[PDB]
Amino acid sequence: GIINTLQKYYCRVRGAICHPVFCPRRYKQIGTCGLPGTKCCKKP
Repeated sequence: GIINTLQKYYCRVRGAICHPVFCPRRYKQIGTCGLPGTKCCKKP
């Protein structure tokens, strides 16, 4: 099968591991990716 142990540098593997373009605030950090300013966030 396909695992999914999102950590940060690659937290999540889909359309976008981290917010596209950038990352807002208050979201809910779930793992920051190399991208400077792009982390695993999900709008409220």
